[PDB]
Amino acid sequence: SLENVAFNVVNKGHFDGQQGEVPVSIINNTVYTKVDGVDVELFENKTTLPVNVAFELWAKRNIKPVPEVKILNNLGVDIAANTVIWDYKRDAPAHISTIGVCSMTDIAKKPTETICAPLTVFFDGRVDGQVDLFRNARNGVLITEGSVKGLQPSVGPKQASLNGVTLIGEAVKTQFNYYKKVDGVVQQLPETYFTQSRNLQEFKPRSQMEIDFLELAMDEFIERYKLEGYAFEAIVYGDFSHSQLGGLHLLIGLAKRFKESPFELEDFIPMDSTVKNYFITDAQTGSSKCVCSVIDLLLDDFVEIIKSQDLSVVSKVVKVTIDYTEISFMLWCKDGHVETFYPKLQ
Amino acid sequence: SLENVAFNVVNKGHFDGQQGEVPVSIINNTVYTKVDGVDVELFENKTTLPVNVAFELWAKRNIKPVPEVKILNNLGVDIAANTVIWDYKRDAPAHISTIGVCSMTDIAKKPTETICAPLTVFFDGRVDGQVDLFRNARNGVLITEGSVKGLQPSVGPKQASLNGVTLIGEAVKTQFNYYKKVDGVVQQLPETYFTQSRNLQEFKPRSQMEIDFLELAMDEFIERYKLEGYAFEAIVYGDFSHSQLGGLHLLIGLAKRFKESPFELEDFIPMDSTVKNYFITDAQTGSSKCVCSVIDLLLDDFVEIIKSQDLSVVSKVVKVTIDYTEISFMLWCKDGHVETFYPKLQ
Amino acid sequence: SLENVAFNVVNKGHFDGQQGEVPVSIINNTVYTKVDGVDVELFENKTTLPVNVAFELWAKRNIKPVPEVKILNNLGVDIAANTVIWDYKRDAPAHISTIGVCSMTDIAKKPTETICAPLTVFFDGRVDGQVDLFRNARNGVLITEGSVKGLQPSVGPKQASLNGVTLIGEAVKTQFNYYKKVDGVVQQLPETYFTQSRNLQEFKPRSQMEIDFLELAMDEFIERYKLEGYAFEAIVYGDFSHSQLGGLHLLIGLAKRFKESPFELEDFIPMDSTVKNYFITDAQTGSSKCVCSVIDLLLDDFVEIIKSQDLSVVSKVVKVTIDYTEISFMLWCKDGHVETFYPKLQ
Amino acid sequence: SLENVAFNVVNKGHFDGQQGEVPVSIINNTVYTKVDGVDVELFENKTTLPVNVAFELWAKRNIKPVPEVKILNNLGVDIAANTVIWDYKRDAPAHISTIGVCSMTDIAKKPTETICAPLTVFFDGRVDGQVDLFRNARNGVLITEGSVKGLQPSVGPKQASLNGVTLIGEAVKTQFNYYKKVDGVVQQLPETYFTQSRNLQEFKPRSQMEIDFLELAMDEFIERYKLEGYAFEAIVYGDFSHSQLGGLHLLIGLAKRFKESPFELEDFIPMDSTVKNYFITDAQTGSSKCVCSVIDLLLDDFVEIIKSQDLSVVSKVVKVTIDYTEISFMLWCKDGHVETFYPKLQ
Amino acid sequence: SLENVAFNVVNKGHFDGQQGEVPVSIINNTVYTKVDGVDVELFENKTTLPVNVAFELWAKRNIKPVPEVKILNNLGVDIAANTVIWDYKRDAPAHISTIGVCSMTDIAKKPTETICAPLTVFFDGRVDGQVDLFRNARNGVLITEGSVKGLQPSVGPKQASLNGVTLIGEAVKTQFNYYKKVDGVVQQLPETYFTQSRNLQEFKPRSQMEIDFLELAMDEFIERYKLEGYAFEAIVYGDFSHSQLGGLHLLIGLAKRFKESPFELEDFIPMDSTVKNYFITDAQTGSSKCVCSVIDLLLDDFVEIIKSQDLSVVSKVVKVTIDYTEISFMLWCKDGHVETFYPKLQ
RNA sequence: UUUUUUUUUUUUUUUUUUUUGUC
RNA sequence: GACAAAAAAAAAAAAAAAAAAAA
Repeated sequence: SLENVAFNVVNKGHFDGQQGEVPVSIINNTVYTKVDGVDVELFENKTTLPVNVAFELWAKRNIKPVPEVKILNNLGVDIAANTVIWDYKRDAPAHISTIGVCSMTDIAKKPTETICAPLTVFFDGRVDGQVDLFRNARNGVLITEGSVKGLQPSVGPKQASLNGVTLIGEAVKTQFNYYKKVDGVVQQLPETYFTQSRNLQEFKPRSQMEIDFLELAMDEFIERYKLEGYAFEAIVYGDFSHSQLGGLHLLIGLAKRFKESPFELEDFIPMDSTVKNYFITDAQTGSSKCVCSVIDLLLDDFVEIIKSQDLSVVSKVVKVTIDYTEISFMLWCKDGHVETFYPKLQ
Repeated sequence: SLENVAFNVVNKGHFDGQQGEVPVSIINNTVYTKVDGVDVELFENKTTLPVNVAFELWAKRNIKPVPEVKILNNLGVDIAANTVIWDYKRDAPAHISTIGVCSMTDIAKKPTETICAPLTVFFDGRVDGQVDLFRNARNGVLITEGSVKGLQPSVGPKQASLNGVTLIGEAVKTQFNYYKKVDGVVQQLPETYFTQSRNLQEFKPRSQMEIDFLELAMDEFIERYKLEGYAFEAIVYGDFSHSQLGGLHLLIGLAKRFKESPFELEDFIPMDSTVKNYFITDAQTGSSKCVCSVIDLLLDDFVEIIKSQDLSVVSKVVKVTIDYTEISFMLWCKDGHVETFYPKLQ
Repeated sequence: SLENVAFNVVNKGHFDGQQGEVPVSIINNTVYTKVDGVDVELFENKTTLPVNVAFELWAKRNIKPVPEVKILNNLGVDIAANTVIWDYKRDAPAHISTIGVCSMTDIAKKPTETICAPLTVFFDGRVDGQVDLFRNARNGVLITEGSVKGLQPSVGPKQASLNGVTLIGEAVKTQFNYYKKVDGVVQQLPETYFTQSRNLQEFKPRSQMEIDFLELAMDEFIERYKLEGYAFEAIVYGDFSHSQLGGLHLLIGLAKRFKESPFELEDFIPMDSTVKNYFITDAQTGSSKCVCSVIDLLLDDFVEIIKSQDLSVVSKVVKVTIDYTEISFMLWCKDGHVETFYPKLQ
Repeated sequence: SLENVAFNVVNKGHFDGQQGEVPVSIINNTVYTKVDGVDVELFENKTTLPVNVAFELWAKRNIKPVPEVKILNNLGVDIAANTVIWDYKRDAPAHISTIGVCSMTDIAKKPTETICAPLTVFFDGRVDGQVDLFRNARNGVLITEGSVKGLQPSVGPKQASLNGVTLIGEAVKTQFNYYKKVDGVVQQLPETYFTQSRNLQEFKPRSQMEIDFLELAMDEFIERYKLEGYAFEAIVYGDFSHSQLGGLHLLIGLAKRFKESPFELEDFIPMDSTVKNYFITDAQTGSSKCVCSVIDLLLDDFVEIIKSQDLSVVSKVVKVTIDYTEISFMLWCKDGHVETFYPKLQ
Repeated sequence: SLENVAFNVVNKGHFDGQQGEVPVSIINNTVYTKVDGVDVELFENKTTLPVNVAFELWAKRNIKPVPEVKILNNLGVDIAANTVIWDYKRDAPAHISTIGVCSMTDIAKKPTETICAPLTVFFDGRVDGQVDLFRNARNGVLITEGSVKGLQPSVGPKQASLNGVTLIGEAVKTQFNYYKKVDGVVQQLPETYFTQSRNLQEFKPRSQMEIDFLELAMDEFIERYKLEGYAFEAIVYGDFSHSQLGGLHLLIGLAKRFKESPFELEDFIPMDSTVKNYFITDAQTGSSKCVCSVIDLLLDDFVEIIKSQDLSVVSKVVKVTIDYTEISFMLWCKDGHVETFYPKLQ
């Protein structure tokens, strides 16, 4: 019920299943509640769903550490089992349909029904009974804090999404073992790189090489790590001398430039994905690029990727598996040295 | 609850107090329900209240024969006791606040509380325990289908509103005895004339003189009933010779004209009142009046009213109690005969 | 394209697939077009879908004679193949998802895809190649204007919906042969009674018995067709002596009463179904029933139905297959004569 | 008038009572004005009130230093006399009804009428003629910058709300004297502590003890101020060793932690209150608590409160008068030392 | 088309003229697109225009360095030739109508048509053929990065707007030469002072005297630059010692005050103009002023303006040509020394 | 061009408060 | 209670203007 959902929201901040109702008014795609005789806003609908449905889904969202929405999307997840994954980037639920959560969007009460068989149902190993559900499920993705029996585990990213903020859990476990089943057979998830999912204004180095990049300048860092000939001047640091911005395809370079001169990032597609496209405008020099493929890879991982490839090719499409999906990079080289290295099709 | 109210609406047409919930989606000030997997419209909010609040009030409306909203307004009724009076003319509740109906709209759970003392609370004697409540109410208006011990009744209109349809009840009783209390003392309601509240396109004569007026022409009807010198040419029949419409202040004359030549009635104030102002445009002759005060008095009552007047006065304002309120008419007389007779201030 | 769709609407009345664009403005859930410099309304969204999606679906609706939406719902039809069935009762598309019509609501480009396998897809035989598509479809319903080789036809209702006008076609063929498949096995559709789907204010009789019912009185019609003991006086003609309405479960009775004195019908579920529930209030006697099931059966079929029942049972639930679905009735009898016969659960 | 109100807004920033009109357009719950031929936004409605009414109330808001809305709510103030108290926390007026401000929300033109008698009317002593109005008012709350003859003053908080800015006035007077009348009898306001109404990101210590708390470490501050055994480890600083956050019920601790490690606060009830509940999620350690009562008490005041308690009780509910209202604290002790002390019911 | 525009937005960040369509849903004045089965917000309508029209104008906005909209407004620019100038301050197009951009807002396809003759069309010389259009235009404004044969250039501000960022371009040329034609004859633009259009929180000095002001104290800065007797203690530095704020009509003083003590600047006319009116409340001392006309003049330019005045006047309104428009200041000399000097426009 | 009403983020009075300090 | 000085509210004056209405 909407009133019970709002009662739970005002008493605990999220749906806990308690009994009780509060006066609720819906007006202009917003849910208001009456506290001491005066309306107080509870939830603003930023989604395409009806405001009551969106409010009920937001109240029933998962407040435990859950995988980042990009990881779920790259695994082909279409629905979640008895839970709602909230995409805080879009302020909307990550999946259109739900299983046993909201009657208006529910397609089934349990994930074992026929309708959910073709769908890749996401199962949480922290909830009891879900491992057995995943075992009998035709298609599914399972995450566990430990090891499950009879299935080879794939270690996921260290970080996980918690209440809209991504963190490496210390008091809580944010590292999950990923399992996948496709048409009833347990798939072996490939060995892949993982994006750190960091923020521009809150960039914090996670390795010694990142600290070296942020503290010493261009030439010192290039010579220190034997990174000559990989065009690190433009790919990472970026070029701001021409009207059209060049390179700057690594989030660490964007953070380094922001630390000395802040710019504006227009995210014309506000979602969660491995590769993010931004409308970059340099406020200091005036350099701007309409679309700029930005991927937040670990600097050590990006260096290893750029060093593990053959430099004696004019143009080559580079297939790198990142975040359980194949990211394709454009490579341009001349005289045995790299010129540009950016994700394909931008 | 919203879902419970919608379930009651879809299973009974109105809130019957039975348990059960159905999926509900609110969008564009409208309440939709999912029947057979596809949304079905339930209620479109035409009020200023929140959509869910208005829907809950509409579901809990009174489906029993209740007095017309004009009667309650003329008696000074502000809010009703444990019921909702729905004004179908406005498609909105007839009162801003209620008692024990809608949690957001309630000012009290019982009419005995202090906050309801200054308000004239509408009581329904057909509901058990409400007569005693009206006894203990400082201000209130009570209707009863029968006699009341210790109280002198005031017989109201023969017609009442039954789910938006005004009718003279035959299988149900629609004549009520009105009792009014102000500051804890019982008031004697004045002897009153009552409007018939008939519709133009569904006009039905209720007396012999009405049938004579509807069937016979002007001169025969004027001669038979001795209506010479009372300006019935303009007041009732109406004048269509000039660019400005003349008279037409009785709905019987409007019905007679519509029977032979329909016109447009632009009701710029869609509400229930004893005197209704219309923007009349005669489609045949082109005569138009911006404000035409139309009162639905029984022709017997109007004839008695105009015959009880003193004709030897040039200008005189007549205070006659109609629908439990004083309607002031303007009476112009010349040479001992009436020239015009219309409600004041139009 | 939205502009191309609006151009097709303003040049042909519906989407035909022509090339051209017109200026389009969307505001307040409404689509406007600029004709001679002034905005002209094109489509007011009464659905829960986005206004552009709803407008595109409405323009691409089926203008050819199509089965009534109730028939499709009773047959278990979920989505339509390469066509849109517009539900004019709800002013919304009859199915949530389409095939190759609108990119927003599309789940597949052709009905042969795996996603459409579990869904019962409506195939229209008048379109070339749809019969072969239905043959290879696991679940599907096929309607044809003629015979199909190797398939036994099932004659449907004489009437079909033509732009919301349910009618018996003379210049068009409105009778179709119905074929149903579930899990790749052709089912034999049971022999059914068919509702006429007539209007109350436009009602026309389709048989001699209906004409006699309309013109003859109660007792005369009862004794002419040997209808004693079937409670036709209350079941069909209706009872208006008490405050609660009695019977009136056939549209023939509603039409007969509406002819002599009109009432109010409040359709609290404005959808298309075999059994329709109304909030009937009588403006003459004041009789009112909160819910009243009205079925538009032809009088001959209803009389055969009531004469085929066993009268020596106190209370019995009658399973009748009407409009390809089992319509359930309550049969109450006493002393070997019928007392009540109305659709159960109301 | 709406146009005059908008002219006053664009010419002086608030309704000053000037004469003149400007073009005004209302669309999408927003008021726009035409300046130099292009529409300029003036006010976007965040309230449940109509857009024009909310805009008129916002323009006529009190621009002088006024008591915080929590103080007015705790005193039982229901409606302000001849002024609007704007709640910047909710972006909505603090009171539903007004006196002599907005013709739609007026219940009376002067606070002396019978309707305002049962309500607690807020009288501002800095406006002339209001002291006498408070003297004759049945229920009212009066604030004055100085003494009032015959009335015992009650000193209020050092801070006051000035255009949404809570500050301790230096060029303006923000410390008022509070007088309350209930049923025509002057009430003696109880001795109470006052919340400082500080912000998390803009916090500034207001005492030497707070300076030591922010500057010193944990053990040094605990030992210097003799605060061992009062559970300052979890009550104040907070615990992050578990997945569930512990304590942190004072804004002093939130400020101290945010200084070293910023985190997320989701205000699920965005209103002004003495005790605030937050959806605190620690971004560094991952510790999150569903609800956390945070009160902005002065550290010296809280030390006195916790040292005035009786430690030899297992479980005890502490009644403390803060901001003219009784704040209920839950006290847990073991072995004669405090274990957990948070506001009750959270 | 709408879907083609959304395709261009999601693929390039703005309309580039690429062919292709993406599914689009418009709901609640917001344009959503479906990628990977989930709706993603592309544009939220902040305008008074229709949502689709506003979205297509936003996509076709000028992504090149363009003059600040205040400059265009002061020059009498009414429309733009084959381009859209976006007011990022209002989040709306800078002009009501367009030329060759949006069929909903077009009044002509080319600036040479009759309807655009009375309007001063803004021509961008960087686009091929626009200069020759400006020569043949009756009324228009032309900006070029270089010289124009036979015309006299009028350079504007060293800064320009690039995707909502006001910057002095280094990798791009942001200095333009302005040409104006009225009634078919070229006009000589007067010598003007230019506002720096700097931000409060990003403020950076552009001269040595500005650095001295931001670093030195009040007395030393006044004594070094011989600014005694011109009331720089109040006009620029401000007087936060009374209930009403004193002076503070230069953004440099606002930035200096904000550096040491943050405050609030309520902009009740959120547009782009030479003189900005603010409802400033000092969060430290409590000094507030309803209207604070703040001009972003260079400190050297302001000093020259205030030193070029005649001090032997009781009061005078002086016309200073700033940003190609005549800004009126209020000089308030008294005994031959300035008491206040503030802009009065807006 | 000649009025009227209103306004302007300056100063000076005039009151009415209130705040002090002294008696 | 006077007294001196604050601050506030409400008035008036000093001087240049602005909007609308008239003229």
